[PDB]
Amino acid sequence: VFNATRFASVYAWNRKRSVLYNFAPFFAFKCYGVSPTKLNDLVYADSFVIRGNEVSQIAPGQTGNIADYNYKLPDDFTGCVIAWNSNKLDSKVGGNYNYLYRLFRKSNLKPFERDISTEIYQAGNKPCNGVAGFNCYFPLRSYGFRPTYGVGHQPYRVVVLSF
Amino acid sequence: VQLVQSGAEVKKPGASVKVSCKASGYIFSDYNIHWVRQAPGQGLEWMGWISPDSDDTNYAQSFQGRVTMTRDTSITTVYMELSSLRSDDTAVYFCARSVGYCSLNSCQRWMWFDTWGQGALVTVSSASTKGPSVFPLAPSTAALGCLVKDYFPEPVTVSWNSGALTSGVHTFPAVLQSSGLYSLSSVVTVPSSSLGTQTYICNVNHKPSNTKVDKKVEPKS
Amino acid sequence: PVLTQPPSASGPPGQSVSISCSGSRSNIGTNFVYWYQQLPGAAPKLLIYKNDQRPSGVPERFFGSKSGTSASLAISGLRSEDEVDYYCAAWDDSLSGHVFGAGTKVTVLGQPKAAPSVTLFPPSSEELQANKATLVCLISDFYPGAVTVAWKADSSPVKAGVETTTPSKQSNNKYAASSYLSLTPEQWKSHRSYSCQVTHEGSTVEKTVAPTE
Repeated sequence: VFNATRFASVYAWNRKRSVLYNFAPFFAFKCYGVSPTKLNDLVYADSFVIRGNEVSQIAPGQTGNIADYNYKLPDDFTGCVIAWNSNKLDSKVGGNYNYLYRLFRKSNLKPFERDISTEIYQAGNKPCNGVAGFNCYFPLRSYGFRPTYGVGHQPYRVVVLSF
Repeated sequence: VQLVQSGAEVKKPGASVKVSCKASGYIFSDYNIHWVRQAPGQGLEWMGWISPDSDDTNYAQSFQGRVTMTRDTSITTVYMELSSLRSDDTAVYFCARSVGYCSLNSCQRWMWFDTWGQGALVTVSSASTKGPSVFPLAPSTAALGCLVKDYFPEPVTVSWNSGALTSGVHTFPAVLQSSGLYSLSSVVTVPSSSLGTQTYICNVNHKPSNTKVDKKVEPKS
Repeated sequence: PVLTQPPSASGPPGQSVSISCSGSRSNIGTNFVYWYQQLPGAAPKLLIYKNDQRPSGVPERFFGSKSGTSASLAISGLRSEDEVDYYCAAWDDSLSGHVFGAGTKVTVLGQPKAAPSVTLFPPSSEELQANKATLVCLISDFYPGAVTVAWKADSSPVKAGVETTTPSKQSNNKYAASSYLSLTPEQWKSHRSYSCQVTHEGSTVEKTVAPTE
């Protein structure tokens, strides 16, 4: 799960049913209920990629954009999340359009639930069955990655260890 | 960014094609290489793309089990294999670089072909090559020329007195007969007085068979 | 499920010309559409992307927009460069492959009418030993380049053995083509005379050849 060459987008994430400190330095290694001094004295694998601004959105019970539309943790949680840098692996010149996210949806999701659909969103009164012009937009939008981006826009590969 | 394709060669049906293009002046691993064909007469047509960091060769539904596409990342080339080519596949072929890079299927909304290499077309028909023959044409101003038939493959050039008389020289289009061969004509227009003191010699050539027959034309009285 | 569009649009210089492109459910109105300009006999390049955007170096006079399941492209200013073929390119999800248009030809709106010139070249003596007889007939200096060449043998028209070439582009804004004939060497003396004529602008030009020079 950690050394996979291909990582899926956040809207359609992978679900997969030792020592973890032999990797790169970690931007966000925090845990809830259990501590890293208690995990070694102690399972699902859900992984996706998140831009550097909203890495803090992956948290139990807080609102936002990716934490309300794509993947969000319930208020009660015992597992935790590991975030780590990926700039020379998944960012390259010209952009990386493999990593999508969903922006528009009818309502927020149930916990631990994913949605893969390209039904065109409706934001008005006239029913747009298949026309994504004005007042009707495509759900999935892509956010590329270039080496000219700053410290808050790198694609951070991330994974949660649900217990 | 610069993309160079190979030349055009003769391919008898049932044989394979060697079409490829290289990448120069930029990082080859961070850009997809789509292929686009174009038969003369109608619009463009899509083939498939190469992800130059893995082995992902997606094709169209129509030519899913027909084409063969192979990456050779050592000398930054992209090879392509079509065996048993048919008469409808006579087309010019382009390889193009798309901005960005994706390997999924629901990622092509932001993919357009930025730069294009020059095309390389393929051939058909069982004619391998035949030695061209130049035939005399008598006058009947004045007009005289020399006709060549059963030449293959294209192109074949004509030149009059090593290009000394290029005024009035018209390069007629080639013709395709029912036998599958080609015939070419080239004539020059001259006035009605200077014929016997100007021996007009048309020099023809054929590069693959390396045959170039220079022939005099005699007026008939 | 292919894109459809008019094959050719013509306009006078002074105002713009509009190119329309209509698509299916999975071609236009669910995904972006791009416009490609093809130089004659070369590699086409991007002219419109992202439905309102252009690369640097493209002049600020090319306009494109879409409203429903169809898209429109407008070109303002037509003097010496935009007389080329345009293509409507978009992504398809139903076929899961890139799809293109048929091809739009743009023509702007002083050449005088010219009568065609035809010379029926007699056969030579070298073809006698080759067991072949091909009659050569050339046409040139005619406008427009839309002609039909017919062969008349004695007292009846002939259809078998005709060869017709597409008119080509000259250096003086002129079109020219050529016509041949498959014939046995014995049949050359077997007829009274052979005729090569062409229908151009309502003018049929008659040339006759005789085996006795």
